[PDB]
Amino acid sequence: SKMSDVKCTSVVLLSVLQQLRVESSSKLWAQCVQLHNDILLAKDTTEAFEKMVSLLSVLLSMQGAVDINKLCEEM
Amino acid sequence: AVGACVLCNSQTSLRCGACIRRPFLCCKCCYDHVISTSHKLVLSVNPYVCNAPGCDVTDVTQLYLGGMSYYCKSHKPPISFPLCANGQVFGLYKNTCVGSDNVTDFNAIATCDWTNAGDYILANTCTERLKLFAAETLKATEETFKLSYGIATVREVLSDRELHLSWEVGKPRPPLNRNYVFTGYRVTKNSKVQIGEYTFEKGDYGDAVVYRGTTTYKLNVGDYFVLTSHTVMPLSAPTLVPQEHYVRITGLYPTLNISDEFSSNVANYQKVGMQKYSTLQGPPGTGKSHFAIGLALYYPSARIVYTACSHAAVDALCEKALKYLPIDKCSRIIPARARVECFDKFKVNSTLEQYVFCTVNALPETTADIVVFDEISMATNYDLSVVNARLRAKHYVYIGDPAQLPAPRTLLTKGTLEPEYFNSVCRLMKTIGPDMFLGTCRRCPAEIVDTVSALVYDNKLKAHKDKSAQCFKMFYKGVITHDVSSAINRPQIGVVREFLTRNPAWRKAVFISPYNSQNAVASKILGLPTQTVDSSQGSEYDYVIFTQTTETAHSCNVNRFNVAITRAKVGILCIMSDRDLYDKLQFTSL
Amino acid sequence: AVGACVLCNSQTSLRCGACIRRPFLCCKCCYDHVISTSHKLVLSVNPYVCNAPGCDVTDVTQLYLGGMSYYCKSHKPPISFPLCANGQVFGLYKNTCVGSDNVTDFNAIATCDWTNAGDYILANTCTERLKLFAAETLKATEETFKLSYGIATVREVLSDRELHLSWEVGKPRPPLNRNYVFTGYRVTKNSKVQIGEY
Amino acid sequence: WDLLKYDFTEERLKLFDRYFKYWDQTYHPNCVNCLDDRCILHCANFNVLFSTVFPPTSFGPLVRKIFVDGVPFVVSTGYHFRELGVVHNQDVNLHSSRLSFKELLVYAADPAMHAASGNLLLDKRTTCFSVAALTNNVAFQTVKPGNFNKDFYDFAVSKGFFKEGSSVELKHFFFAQDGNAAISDYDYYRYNLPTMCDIRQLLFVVEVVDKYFDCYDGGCINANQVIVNNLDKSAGFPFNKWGKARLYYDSMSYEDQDALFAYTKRNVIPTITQMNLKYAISAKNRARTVAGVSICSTMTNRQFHQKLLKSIAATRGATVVIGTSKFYGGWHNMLKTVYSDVENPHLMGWDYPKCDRAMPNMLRIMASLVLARKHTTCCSLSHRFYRLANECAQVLSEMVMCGGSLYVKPGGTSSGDATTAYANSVFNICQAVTANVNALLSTDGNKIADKYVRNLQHRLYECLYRNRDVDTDFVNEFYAYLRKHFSMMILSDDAVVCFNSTYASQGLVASIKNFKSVLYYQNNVFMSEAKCWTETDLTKGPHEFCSQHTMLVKQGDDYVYLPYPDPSRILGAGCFVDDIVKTDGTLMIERFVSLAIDAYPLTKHPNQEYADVFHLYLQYIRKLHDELTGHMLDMYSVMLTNDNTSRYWEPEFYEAMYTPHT
Amino acid sequence: DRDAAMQRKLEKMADQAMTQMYKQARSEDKRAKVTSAMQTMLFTMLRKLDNDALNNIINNARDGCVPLNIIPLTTAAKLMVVIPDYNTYKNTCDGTTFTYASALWEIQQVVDADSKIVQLSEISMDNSPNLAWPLIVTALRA
Amino acid sequence: DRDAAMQRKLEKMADQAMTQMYKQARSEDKRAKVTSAMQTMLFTMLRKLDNDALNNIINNARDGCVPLNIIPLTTAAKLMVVIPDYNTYKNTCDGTTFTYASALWEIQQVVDADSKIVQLSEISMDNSPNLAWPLIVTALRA
Ligand SMILES: Nc1ncnc2c1ncn2[C@@H]1O[C@H](COP(=O)(O)OP(=O)(O)O)[C@@H](O)[C@H]1O
Ligand SMILES: [Mg+2]
Ligand SMILES: [Zn+2]
Ligand SMILES: [Zn+2]
Ligand SMILES: [Zn+2]
Ligand SMILES: [Zn+2]
Ligand SMILES: [Zn+2]
Ligand SMILES: [Zn+2]
Repeated sequence: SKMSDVKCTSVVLLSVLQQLRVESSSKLWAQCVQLHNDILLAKDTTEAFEKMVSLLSVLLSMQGAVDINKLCEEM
Repeated sequence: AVGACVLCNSQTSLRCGACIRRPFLCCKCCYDHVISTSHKLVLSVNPYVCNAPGCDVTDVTQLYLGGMSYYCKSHKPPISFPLCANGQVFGLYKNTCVGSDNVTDFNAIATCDWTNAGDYILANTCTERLKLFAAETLKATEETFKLSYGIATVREVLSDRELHLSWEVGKPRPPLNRNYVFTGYRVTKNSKVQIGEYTFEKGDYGDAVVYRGTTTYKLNVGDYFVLTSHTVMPLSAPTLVPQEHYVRITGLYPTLNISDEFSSNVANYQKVGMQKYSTLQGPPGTGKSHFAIGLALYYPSARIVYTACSHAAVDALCEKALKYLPIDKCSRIIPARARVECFDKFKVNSTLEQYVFCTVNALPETTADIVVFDEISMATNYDLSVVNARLRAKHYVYIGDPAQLPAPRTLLTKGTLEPEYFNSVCRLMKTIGPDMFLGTCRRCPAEIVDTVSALVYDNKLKAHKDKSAQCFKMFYKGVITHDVSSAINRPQIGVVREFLTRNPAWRKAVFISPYNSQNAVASKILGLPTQTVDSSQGSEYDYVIFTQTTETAHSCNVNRFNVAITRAKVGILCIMSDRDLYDKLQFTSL
Repeated sequence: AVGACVLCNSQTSLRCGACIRRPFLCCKCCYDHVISTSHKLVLSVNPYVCNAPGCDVTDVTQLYLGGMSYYCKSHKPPISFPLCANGQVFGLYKNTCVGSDNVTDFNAIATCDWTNAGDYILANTCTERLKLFAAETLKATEETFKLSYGIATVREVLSDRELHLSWEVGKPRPPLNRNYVFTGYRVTKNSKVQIGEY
Repeated sequence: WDLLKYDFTEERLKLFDRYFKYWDQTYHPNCVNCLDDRCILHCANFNVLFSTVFPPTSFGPLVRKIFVDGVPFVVSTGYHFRELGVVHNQDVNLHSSRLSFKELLVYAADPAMHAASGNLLLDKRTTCFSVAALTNNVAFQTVKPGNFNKDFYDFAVSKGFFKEGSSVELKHFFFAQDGNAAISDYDYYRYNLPTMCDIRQLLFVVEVVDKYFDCYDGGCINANQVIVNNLDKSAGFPFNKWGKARLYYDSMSYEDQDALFAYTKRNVIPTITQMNLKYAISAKNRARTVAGVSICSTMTNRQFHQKLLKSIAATRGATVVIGTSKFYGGWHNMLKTVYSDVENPHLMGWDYPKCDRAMPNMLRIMASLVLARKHTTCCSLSHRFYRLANECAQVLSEMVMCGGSLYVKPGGTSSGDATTAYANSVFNICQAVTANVNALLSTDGNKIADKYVRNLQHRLYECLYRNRDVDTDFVNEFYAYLRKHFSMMILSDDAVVCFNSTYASQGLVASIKNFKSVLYYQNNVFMSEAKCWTETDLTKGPHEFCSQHTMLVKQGDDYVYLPYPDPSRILGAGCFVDDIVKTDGTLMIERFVSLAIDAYPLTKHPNQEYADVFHLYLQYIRKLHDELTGHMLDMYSVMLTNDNTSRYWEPEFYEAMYTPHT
Repeated sequence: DRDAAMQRKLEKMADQAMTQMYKQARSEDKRAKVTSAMQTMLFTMLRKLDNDALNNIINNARDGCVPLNIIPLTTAAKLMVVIPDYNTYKNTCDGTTFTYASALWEIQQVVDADSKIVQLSEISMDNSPNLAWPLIVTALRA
Repeated sequence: DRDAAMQRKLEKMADQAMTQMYKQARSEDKRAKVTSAMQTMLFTMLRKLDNDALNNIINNARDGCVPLNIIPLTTAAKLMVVIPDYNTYKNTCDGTTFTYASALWEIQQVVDADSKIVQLSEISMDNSPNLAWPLIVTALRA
């Protein structure tokens, strides 16, 4: 059940991005929404994972939003 | 609503009633706090008053829960049980609570009045959560007692949309803030009880205020609004983030051949890099305030947030950064109040720059790479908690010297506080010693630093300068005009005026005096820039004009003389009243 | 609507319809005023009149609240109750009404027609809140009595410096001074508009 | 043309006399002069062509400067419909002093004031005419993604769902949209071309469609008989700034509601309608938009239509199945009234691509006129024409506010007016009857062996193109023919037909190709045959009606049709909620109870992975109740005294929801 | 029990009437507030009208009626062009002045989808990707 | 039974109050902490996936090697990633190749915090301290 798991991780990731006020930068929210809708409408798991990587790169790029160290240590 | 117990952090719903800050409490902890102290009122999701049509019995040891209401002993129903039973006060999460033995200190923290000098020492050696609660309640008590208000009462109720106002003549009035609450005090004799918390914002026409209330009772003729509580923002972050030692510099990228002046502190910059939070202790004018700038120049790629409690320290840091750091890629933050003049040379109110400067109370909810907290001697636990809550930074640097004047603590009027109880960082420095140390005067002449190297420091402070012989010690009695409860010395300022014409090199000096009224009136008499001892900490001044006004306990304390005199880069003129202080200083006899 | 009682500033939604300005009254004050003097008409958010298909009763003390309407004794449903009872008149905020024994001077200020000098001298002794209503009802009575005057009209084109007047006979002629203006009316084949004031 | 020119009566008459010179019927360019509702259709069908040679800036409300207590208002005192020509208000007050609530409401609803006050706009994102921009900066509206319900997904994957290669896989998600969602979706009105429907055939399809609506009764009702379903729903623009619909249904008494309604029966009230983005679970990423109509329009349209509209929703066994539930043996009753004795049944279902954005103006007017044939007594004829003009001015082609900007709606039904399901039902029956007429006429005629149907075709052509007055005998005969060989079941755009197969193969009744042709030349959309289904075996019901597949199960001693949904839909409704407080679970057990009620029929499905969804929901409800009792026994020391949730995780409670008794 | 149990229904009826009366009083207080809001909105729009040009165009009309769709087109003093891509910009509002609706508009401002000002020199063929389209250009009649 | 009816009415009111209080408390709790809960849930799921590319980029972002722009998917697209250390440079950069996101990128341009273009030759253990970290690597997919 890995294809039906990237499709949920993408939803959670886009919710996280929308809670960091990426919605306020249209040029970036457009790409994020495109990647989200493309992951959801995917068949081959490789494409879904590649778009997942590209979408998570949005969250990792902004440093002052999340605290990756604290969130990753706990898990 | 539910919360977490202050002293055990378990889920609960029982606030206490007579504590100033309206805390949350556990079940067993609430039983122990109300059974041992004078605080009896308890607030669950609904208050624990009696439910008779007329009755006021709030002692939770008495009331009984019947049906779905609370009744006193007299109005008790047949089938019910008392609240205060089996060592607990009835509330939510009854049997998933773990108590703690820290109620011995919590009782004292919530009971005291913050006027003695034992209360403050208790509020600096308890657990972290108790430290935070004590600081919060201390701030609330200060805002209630000091400069509190004039008793206001509504003459008539025009409407619930806008109230009427009448301030009592003789006392001042505090302005609107939803954080302010004016308790209802209809004190005639009929139910002298809080009838709600209210805040008042006046309109632009006539005498009317569009109030915002918290209760559902119309204002009575005799009802008054008395400022007996202020709601400080509840703080969460600990006073000091836990220490963690590293083995290499992480998140900070050192330079090579930084400069010539800061070459001596290379090892100290490494020490800052290798620890989470570091503390630098240095006697006055020994080089802390440029050590921050040298830290900046040793980690050029690291975003830095300089912060301080007052506005003078941040301004001195701004001076030195503009003198050393690239002026373009800096900034300076000013609050929405914009009450006080600031340092307008960087791009103001630009948070995203690599070098921010700010006051602790106006910091934005952001991150950083290192936050330099300057002059912690003026920092209460509240300020440390605020800076820890607002600024998430890889490295902290607390620079300051406890020997200089502490925070106001207006309520404190009995006893005396040792340096090591001003706040948590001062306790860390004076208990286990500072992580960095640099004692060698670099600002004021060798004469004055030699003077001060005995009063406060046991001649452990060295000087690398020349005695300019411009340190004049004068003995003028200076008749005192105790006008506004702040000593004003007309003869003293007149004598300064008559000897200010004799010294051509002292026309652009700075006036310092331990009394605000004297400082303010000195501006008109001779036109010099006046600055009180409290707000002059951090800045550097070439020629200083000091005037010790009265033989007292305020102006006569050694630390205030230290901070007042050590601000003279090249020379100072001091007028005096106390003979004992005249006995040990090494100045020119004039 | 809701407002403040004229003589105690208590929240209320009653209004004595019998008065000229229809002042607000609270349940206690309204009961006192409708039980003491001849005023027997009250207005809540809805008028206190018998809401029967055919009937005409307006006395509050002779009315009963039946179902979701008001009916008098003749045809009220078997369910209680009389609107006026317990020293009160049914209305809003019945649990916040504060009584006031100023119903006597209030009645004197309200029911009087301001003919004799007594009304004016007792109209200034009252409190400010009631004195304002006294002034308002004085002005309303003055305007109504002004409407009860003999109107005038220009006879024809007489002269630019002076005119001549014809009046509706049978009614008094108002005194003519700088403190007494009149508005022309244009009730011709077209409209009734005001062309000028003289 | 002169910019200020709005009256093109002479030009329309010149065009008619130049091209359709010998067309012998009368032609009133201004449809307000029409003799009846069969002369409004004719003249409007001519106008919808003659209005494509006139400037597009000339249509829309006709403003005029009036004075209220001496201050000058600019208010709309008429309209210039592309179809209905010039319409003038009969009650214009050039000099008013006081504005009551009615007049204030009217002058705040209409777009004249807002458009005149605001800036000029030039929107290159859309080809549709753009009127104005109210604010100084355009507003971009996005759509947030759904909130994942991790507890339920973990439970499902622990119950062996969502495995690779399963037949029940998530397909319904909450899709997000960028800031170009609202205006890139309003732009789909470009598919609404000006279509000139054939008139001698539309004026007969109208008669048959009206025969379909003969069982019902309707009329006008007083303001105190109108019942609003939910009063907290929005009130359109600009009324949404000051409150919901409750504020305006309370502030206005019944007297001043009847005043407004009777004002609309002799006046035109142009109105603005917002375009709101829909935040709901769907299987395709295109944004879904709904037209939020004002309250000044909905109040009066309710008072006008609601009697007929609630008589349609209270009749069982008719062609329009609205108000018929699928529970308590309702789906079986619908599917067995569809099979109303048709000789060689074959089930069929079509799909309208861009149904609400491609519907021609002529057919929306036709639907609005068929719904208004019930006012033969309550309303006069001018009252009915002005009500039709109000419907066209507020719904058909009116100003649309799409993110702080007024554009012009070219046409097509707005899907949020007071009559959207029923008007679209009338449309759907119209298209079905037109397909039947085309199929019957286009048949050769010498190959038709049944001598009755050959004469019926002969008389059908004669009654279309050789008669000017209705022939009610033949209309009844053709309607009986259709109900004997073309039984329909219509829900607002979704139709199931039980057509006779022999006739359809011969060509004597509509088939899929006939519907495709009819849609091509009366909707300007190509109905691909890959979305319309045909079922040759009635023992498994329609392939898909109302997004519910059908299956023949055994209940008690007999057999019944049960509707089961798409399992992916129910799973995606459980997993992806549209709020953060619906993710908690224990608060929302009624959510899962309703979802299990919907998903119960899957238990009787032959596919085990389909039948497992119901048991998944029951087990999750059991777990939710268990942990709810745990949490409420920790938050207190006493559990609920009477916890009657023990029946929601037993299949009997749901099993009783698909049994005919109640 | 003849008189009692009529009191319970008597008080029940009295409470029901009072609660309804409370509701009706609140209803007549919201009606006044919304009426005042509507009046203020209408009058504030009035103060925004460009009376000179509106009078000039309406006096030309025969009946005094003019189509609404032109009231802005011939009287609005400020024009906003929303542009989806660079080609449309170059084709519609190239330079600092352009011509629409048979008038001459001068571009006073240019903002992007984020409401961030965009200088007219930043809109180039090669700089197009770096801009957050669509671009809203605000111009004033000249 | 008269007394038991009142007992049951009080008990039912108590149950209603308990349920309503639970709903309110839990709803306010769930709304209060939504950002932290959502981020922790995100990373729980993101670890549960256990993909090579996601793990690589997350483990790099923990050390400070974060990308300055969205990782591109199309072949031969430009990626700008900050490299904070010589160990991070050594592990990912080999020769003129770059291992990132479980893919091989080709380095085009390495710049410093001084914004001065440096070459791959200067990046050596002995010479590493001289360079002004953190470097910025601009590379293309291969
Ligand atoms: N390495 C140095 N060599 C010479 N002068 C120095 C050096 N470091 C600092 N100073 C001087 O000493 C002063 C110290 O200022 P400051 O840091 O405010 O003192 P402190 O922090 O001890 O109160 C500065 O104004 C600076 O000009
Ligand atoms: Mg210093
Ligand atoms: Zn207490
Ligand atoms: Zn009591
Ligand atoms: Zn009266
Ligand atoms: Zn009163
Ligand atoms: Zn006609
Ligand atoms: Zn009608």
